[PDB]
Amino acid sequence: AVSEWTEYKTADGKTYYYNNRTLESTFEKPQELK
Repeated sequence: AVSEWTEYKTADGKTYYYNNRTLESTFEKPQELK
């Protein structure tokens, strides 16, 4: 499927998903991402 949620993981131990829906990197794992 098309991943509109991009996986960015910083060594700090934070996975921030960058999406063009809010133009925002969210630290909440997308509930639709499966």
